[PDB]
Amino acid sequence: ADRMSKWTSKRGPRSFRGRKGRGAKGIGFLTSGWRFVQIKEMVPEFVVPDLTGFKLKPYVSYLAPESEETPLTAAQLFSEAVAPAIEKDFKDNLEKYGFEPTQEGKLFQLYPRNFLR
Amino acid sequence: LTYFSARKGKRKTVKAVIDRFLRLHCGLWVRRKAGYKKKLWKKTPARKKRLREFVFCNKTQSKLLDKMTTSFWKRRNWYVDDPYQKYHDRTNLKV
Amino acid sequence: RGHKGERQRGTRPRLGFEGGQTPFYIRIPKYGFNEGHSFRRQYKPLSLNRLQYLIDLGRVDPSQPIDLTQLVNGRGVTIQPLKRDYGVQLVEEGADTFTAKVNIEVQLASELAIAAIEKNGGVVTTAFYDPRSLDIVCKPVPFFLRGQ
Amino acid sequence: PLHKYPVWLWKRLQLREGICSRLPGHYLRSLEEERTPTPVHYRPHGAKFKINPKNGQRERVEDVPIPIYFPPESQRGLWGGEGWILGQIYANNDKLSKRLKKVWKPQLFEREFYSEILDKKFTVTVTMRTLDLIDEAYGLDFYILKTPKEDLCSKFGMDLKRGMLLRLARQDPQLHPEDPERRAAIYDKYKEFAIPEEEAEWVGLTLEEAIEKQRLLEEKDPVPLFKIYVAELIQQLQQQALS
Amino acid sequence: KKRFTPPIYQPKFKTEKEF
Amino acid sequence: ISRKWEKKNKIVYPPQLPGEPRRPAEIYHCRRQIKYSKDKMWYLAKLIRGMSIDQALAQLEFNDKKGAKIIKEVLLEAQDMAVRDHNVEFRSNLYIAESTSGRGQCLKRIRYHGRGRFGIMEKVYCHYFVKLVEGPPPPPEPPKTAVAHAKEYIQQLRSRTIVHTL
Amino acid sequence: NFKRISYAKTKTRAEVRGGGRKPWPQKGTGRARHGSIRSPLWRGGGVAHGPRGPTSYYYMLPMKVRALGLKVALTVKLAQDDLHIMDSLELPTGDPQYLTELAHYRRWGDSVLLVDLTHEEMPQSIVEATSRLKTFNLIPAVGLNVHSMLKHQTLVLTLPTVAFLEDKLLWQDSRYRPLYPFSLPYSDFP
Amino acid sequence: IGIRLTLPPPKVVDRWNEKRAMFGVYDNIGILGNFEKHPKELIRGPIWLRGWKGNELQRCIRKRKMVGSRMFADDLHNLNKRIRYLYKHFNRHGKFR
RNA sequence: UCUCUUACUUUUAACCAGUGAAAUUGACCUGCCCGUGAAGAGGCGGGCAUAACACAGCAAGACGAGAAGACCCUAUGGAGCUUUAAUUUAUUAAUGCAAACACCUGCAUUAAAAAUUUCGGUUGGGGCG
RNA sequence: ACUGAACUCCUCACACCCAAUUGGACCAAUCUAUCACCCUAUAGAAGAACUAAUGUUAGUAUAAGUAACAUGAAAACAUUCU
RNA sequence: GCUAAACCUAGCCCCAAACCCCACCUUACUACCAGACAACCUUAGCCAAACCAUUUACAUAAAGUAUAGGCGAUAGAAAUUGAUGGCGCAAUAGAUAUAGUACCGCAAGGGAAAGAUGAAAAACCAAGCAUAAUAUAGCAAGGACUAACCCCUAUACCUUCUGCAUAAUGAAUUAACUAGAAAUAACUUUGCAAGGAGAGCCAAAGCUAAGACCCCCGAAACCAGACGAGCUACCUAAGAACAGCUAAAAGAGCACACCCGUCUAUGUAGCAAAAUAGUGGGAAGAUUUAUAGGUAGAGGCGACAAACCUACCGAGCCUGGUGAUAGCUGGUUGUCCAAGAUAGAAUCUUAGUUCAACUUUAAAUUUGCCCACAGAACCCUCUAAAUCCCCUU
Ligand SMILES: Nc1nc2c(ncn2[C@@H]2O[C@H](COP(=O)(O)OP(=O)(O)OP(=O)(O)O)[C@@H](O)[C@H]2O)c(=O)[nH]1
Ligand SMILES: [Mg+2]
Ligand SMILES: [Mg+2]
Ligand SMILES: [Mg+2]
Ligand SMILES: [Mg+2]
Ligand SMILES: [Mg+2]
Ligand SMILES: [Mg+2]
Ligand SMILES: [Mg+2]
Ligand SMILES: [Mg+2]
Ligand SMILES: [Mg+2]
Ligand SMILES: [Mg+2]
Ligand SMILES: [Mg+2]
Ligand SMILES: [Mg+2]
Ligand SMILES: [Mg+2]
Ligand SMILES: [Mg+2]
Ligand SMILES: [Mg+2]
Ligand SMILES: [Mg+2]
Ligand SMILES: [Mg+2]
Ligand SMILES: [Mg+2]
Ligand SMILES: [Mg+2]
Ligand SMILES: [Mg+2]
Ligand SMILES: [Mg+2]
Ligand SMILES: [Mg+2]
Ligand SMILES: [Mg+2]
Ligand SMILES: [Mg+2]
Ligand SMILES: [Mg+2]
Ligand SMILES: [Mg+2]
Ligand SMILES: [Mg+2]
Ligand SMILES: [Mg+2]
Ligand SMILES: [Mg+2]
Ligand SMILES: [Mg+2]
Ligand SMILES: [Mg+2]
Ligand SMILES: [Mg+2]
Ligand SMILES: [Mg+2]
Ligand SMILES: [Mg+2]
Ligand SMILES: [Mg+2]
Ligand SMILES: [Mg+2]
Ligand SMILES: [Mg+2]
Ligand SMILES: [Mg+2]
Ligand SMILES: [Mg+2]
Ligand SMILES: [Mg+2]
Repeated sequence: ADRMSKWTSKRGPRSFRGRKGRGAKGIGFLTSGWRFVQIKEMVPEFVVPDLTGFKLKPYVSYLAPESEETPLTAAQLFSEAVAPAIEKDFKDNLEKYGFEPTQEGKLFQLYPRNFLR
Repeated sequence: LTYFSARKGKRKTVKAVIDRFLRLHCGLWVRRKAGYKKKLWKKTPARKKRLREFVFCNKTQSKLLDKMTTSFWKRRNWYVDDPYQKYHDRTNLKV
Repeated sequence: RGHKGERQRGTRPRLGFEGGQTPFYIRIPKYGFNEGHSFRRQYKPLSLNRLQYLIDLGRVDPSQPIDLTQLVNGRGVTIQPLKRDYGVQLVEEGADTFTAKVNIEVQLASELAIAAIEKNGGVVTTAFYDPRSLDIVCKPVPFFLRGQ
Repeated sequence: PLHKYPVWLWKRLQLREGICSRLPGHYLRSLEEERTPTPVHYRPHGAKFKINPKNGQRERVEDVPIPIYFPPESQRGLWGGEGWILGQIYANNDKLSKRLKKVWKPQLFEREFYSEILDKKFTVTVTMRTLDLIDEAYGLDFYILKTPKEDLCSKFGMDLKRGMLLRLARQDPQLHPEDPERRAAIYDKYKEFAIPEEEAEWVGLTLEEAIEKQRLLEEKDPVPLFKIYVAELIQQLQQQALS
Repeated sequence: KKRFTPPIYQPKFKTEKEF
Repeated sequence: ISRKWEKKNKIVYPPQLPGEPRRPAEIYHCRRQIKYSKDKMWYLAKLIRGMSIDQALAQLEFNDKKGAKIIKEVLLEAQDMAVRDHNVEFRSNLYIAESTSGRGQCLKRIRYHGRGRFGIMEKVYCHYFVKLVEGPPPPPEPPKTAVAHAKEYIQQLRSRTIVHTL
Repeated sequence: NFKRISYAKTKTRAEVRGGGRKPWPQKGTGRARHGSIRSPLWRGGGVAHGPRGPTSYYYMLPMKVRALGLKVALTVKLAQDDLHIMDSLELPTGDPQYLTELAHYRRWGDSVLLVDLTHEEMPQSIVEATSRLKTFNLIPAVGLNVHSMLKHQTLVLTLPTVAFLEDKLLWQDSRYRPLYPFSLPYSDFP
Repeated sequence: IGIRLTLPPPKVVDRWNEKRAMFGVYDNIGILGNFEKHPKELIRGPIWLRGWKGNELQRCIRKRKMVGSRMFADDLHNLNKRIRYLYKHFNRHGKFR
């Protein structure tokens, strides 16, 4: 009789409560006998770096100069990464400079994005 | 009748009045006597002569017909050869 | 508003209703009094009295041919082509006292009116005008503004 | 409040705005034009004026078309502008009697037709009116090509028209291969209906089909900005080198 | 015929009011 | 809502002349929004009306009604404030000149009846007001004696005039 | 009035939101009979006879009557000594103080309606002087009207405006009954 | 108690603002301007009642005829219902008949 | 059960304390008898009675509360049902004729099923006559 | 003989006692145009006037402080007992 | 002196102008598996015709004309012509809106209420009562009186009616809201005038403009489209329950649980919008019952009780047509004056209406009333009060 309350797994009979989740991403599948097979590759692996020797504390000294915000753009990235090589080889096949015709074949495909975060 | 038409908002005319009565511009309404074509074999010649006559109407009947017909039917009509042309105005009428 | 009944409730029967008795305007036999009324030609009367009055007041100039346009311009007659008017008819009224010599063109003319016009040395001709031409001649300026 | 435009102009405004704007001009004009269909279920008046016997006066007379309901099955066949008449009748043909809903349906026949241009046999549900029209046109191909959309009244008919017109425009060698003389004879016979292939492609397409066709025509995977910036930088360096 | 007029409940907000 | 009773304690009279009778002190106190019917409170107010502070407290201490305790607390507060702030020399030298109960702001509730029907309850609240006047309580109005009653009758007889004449 | 268009409207019981169902049955409840909660009797219900839509009060007096009214206004001003004829509205300066002082010296009213022949040719000095004033209003000859003449205590006219008004108002006398709207060409009407 | 206990804030009306000062100007535009413009052309308001007057039924009919196609759906439905009701009332109810 | 009712316990009840509705309500300073009258008076006429208020019972009256009487009549007000009431066969089922070469379509006829609508007035209340 | 009307006279003044219906003279308040400026005037308008519809909403009464409702006992408020 | 009173702006109305990260169709807001299934088809009815059955509306001018029409209620062209805010609302108003929220309903769906200080809060008035219960007698007042009462006079109001104090209706009371819309034709006042009017229209003093007359609430109903078989009727799938004793494979008996509801009492605004206590029928079956699904209103279902289909089924409920209609009932709000109660006829009509009669208003004119003789029938032997007519007055 309650329509304004959110539909959650805590409401409904046993089947409803078991079937509905809470947003947690799946980790594996179910086989005969309701046995859960967990796939390791489906478990997110936290790639935590080595923080030893790292000099960047969470906060920044207040005695730091203020600089204008310059959001990075495709043109700026091209100028700062590809333009020097293009100029050098023009003075002296874009794959050599860095262009990749297709995202297929890459572990990290930019579009459609196939990596987390 | 229809006092305000749904399409024009005007007053309408009851066409039965137009089909049955004649309005003289003076304000008189002329009519034919009822039953002037019915059972003439059993009616005496005097009765037939009375029925074959064109007849005026009461003041109240004239007012009713004026209400049921619009102003277009009360205009002055200069027909070519109107048999009722001479009857459209009153003469030597006191009050 | 009275007391109860239909009159106070504002629901009294239509006009012409006689309480169920066959109404007066329906028990009278239909007769063709107004059959073809919208197709009967109408001619505005123009008495010789009116014409002489106009000529005397100078609203109609007898030194030039007089026709429907001149009469309308002088305001001696009002033509309503939309109301089935087919023009102007000369009328014998005022024939005895009519003295102007004029060349007038009308649509209808009585024998006595023609006689008076001709006796006074004038000329009268009866000219037909179908409704479109009649409207144009009565009101030429609007027609000229139509651009046709 | 009040809409800026009358509601009945909203379809035209949508045509003017959006991908419908990018649709080709000839197709848009074909959609806009609304030539009245040939009378089928009513007898048209002989002239624009008639002397009414009641008062013996000349009165204007207009041909008011009878609304026709075309069931979806008709679009799969060739009904010669014929469809269901959904109306009412007076029992015993007297207005003082009861009024009853009446549906008049055409007599549909399954017939096989051969298209010379398409060189194919089509089995089509047809009406005797359509058969008479085909006989008058001297062939299914002639009937399809001559009949406009508003008289053909069949999506299948318009698709057949598009196919025939496309083959005529392309002079397709696929029409009777290994028989160039016969192919040329057919094309010459139906020469007068030839139109540019660009128009023939859009002939007989519904609004949604035209929208989909235009979307498929103008869908392009975005060009990587790498190429654009490389071209711009190369042009700039060329200008610097020249000057 | 049996005549029954169902009871009509007044809105709850009228009696739920608090200072 | 109105709160004039509280303000009544803020009136400051001009200094009295030496040849003027000493003005008895007046202390207005009240309690607002008592969970009690004003009709029931009226009986307690009438009971203690016109009595000395000590006698009113004595009666209220042994009356069983709930409002008795509330009125006793109000009277004790009135006595304390009269001594502290209104320059009343003696605690016992005060009498209840005015004591009334006023309607408070009530809440409406629903009472369920037998057949889907209902009634509108009222969570009744009442105010309570007291004026304490310094000095002994005024003597009760003695009943009029036969002598005074006959005197009034004779005065009525003497007041007679010849009505409706010159 | 003729310009008036009252934009007052009220929702009738048919236009008030809701009010479709019967609040309760005819009989057995012991309450008054009702057919909807939006009838005029109910709180929040419709308005039985309220203002309905934008209503126009437009009506035209005969142009002869309006011209006669203008004439009567002019005669009233002249007879009551509120009419002042001028050769021209040219001022020595555009200062509104000069105009106000001149009116006060000449004993004109607190409100002055100055009239010139045409809007375009009105002198710049008087334009500047009257643009900054509230009770001194400058209008073209075509803009003269009874309401403004009555509102303003004194009426100032120029000689060309006098001739213009005389011609326009006298034409209504001795004009025929129209054959068609005077905007259309006539033999002698500009 | 339906009477306010305090005087309402004073209402100051500028009798000589521009609107009041120039009110009525060009009302004689026709007679004083060779009848180039009719005074009704000075009326600013709804398109369907510019230089026109009528009862409620006539006004509703004119509104539907002139701007009915541009009206909102529910507003047009309300106008149709109002026209229906006004027709019934004016043609079937009243003291006089 | 009753002749024929009595005794007791509990609940209810009354009193004290807390909390606290409902229908109802023109205003009421709200008596009895007879007569009157819109044809059964607290209110009118003639008499009689008459300090003031509480509390507990009672049910003779306030034509008591309750449901705009379900009985009866009326309404050119409804609806349900039945027909051998009037009007129809739009719809199905058959046939016959066309159309096409059994089906489909059109036109008729017959049934089945239904659909719409009505059920006058006067009347010593209505009905019957 | 007298008493006895709103009949009549007397002094003064007079439009100032019939339902439905009809004619007329005024008019409260509101807004607008001009006035006015401790509450107004001349006009134009209109959601323009409520002792009554088992009227609607809200407040508070009457019935009524009435009908109804609630907490087994003692105690150290541990606990025990019925 | 308490309840309380007030308040001004939150907003809204009418016009003009202008065109407007992730999750989610599975049980929505659910990361992640073989589909195939796809939309189009006349509105009807209320209502009017006083029933109802054909029928009944959904710029200007021509014109409410031609035409249509149980030729009647009513419907109704075309040719042709030319085309910048508020004498709005201001918290019961204005949008329903502080919000489609709270709340109500299974669902469609229905649908509210209200807030007020100040520049800064970092500063006297409705009802109801109380003050202050009451004194013989009486529509609660009036005449009065020295005096409140005592004296004398006085049968609340509204509606309805022949007639109401009526023991006929409504009303506890205060506040707020709550109900006469308009054409024809006339009348009054202007303007112009044989012409008037800002095309059209009218005109034998007319034309143009203005002023001034036409209510509110209420049905059972009808139709269209949605929503409903979590209750109940029946059914489908796959489940569960039935102690003990007698008998023996039983629509068997006694009897629990369980189902039902025979009779009594209580209750009747109740504990309950159908209950409680006792009593009683069945209780291994045509039983009872949990879960999910199905049949939907021109219908379903029915061991027919016109049963049941979400508490009110002779046919559900919601929304819409819809402000349905009602000759019927009720209501219809400032002051004052004046005139004002009249025969009948017709009518599916006698609860109404139209015409007469009466009545009202304005205008023109001259006779109006009362009434002297004379006069108005025989049938019929006699045979009334009178009447009609009617100069004078
Ligand atoms: N009648 C009316 N005029 C409006 C309305 N809204 C705006 N106006 C007028 O629009 C004009 C300009 O309005 P402003 O707000 O001053 O300017 P703006 O924003 O450029 O105006 P718009 O282009 O109309 O949006 C003024 O004359 C306003 O009175 C409206 O709703 N009705
Ligand atoms: Mg009444
Ligand atoms: Mg009556
Ligand atoms: Mg319950
Ligand atoms: Mg209470
Ligand atoms: Mg509605
Ligand atoms: Mg209703
Ligand atoms: Mg509202
Ligand atoms: Mg108690
Ligand atoms: Mg008696
Ligand atoms: Mg008692
Ligand atoms: Mg009794
Ligand atoms: Mg009773
Ligand atoms: Mg009854
Ligand atoms: Mg009936
Ligand atoms: Mg006397
Ligand atoms: Mg005034
Ligand atoms: Mg009002
Ligand atoms: Mg009131
Ligand atoms: Mg009331
Ligand atoms: Mg109480
Ligand atoms: Mg009691
Ligand atoms: Mg008790
Ligand atoms: Mg009917
Ligand atoms: Mg009726
Ligand atoms: Mg046209
Ligand atoms: Mg509101
Ligand atoms: Mg008070
Ligand atoms: Mg009584
Ligand atoms: Mg009574
Ligand atoms: Mg009664
Ligand atoms: Mg009562
Ligand atoms: Mg089920
Ligand atoms: Mg067993
Ligand atoms: Mg058994
Ligand atoms: Mg049976
Ligand atoms: Mg039965
Ligand atoms: Mg139900
Ligand atoms: Mg009604
Ligand atoms: Mg009188
Ligand atoms: Mg009859």
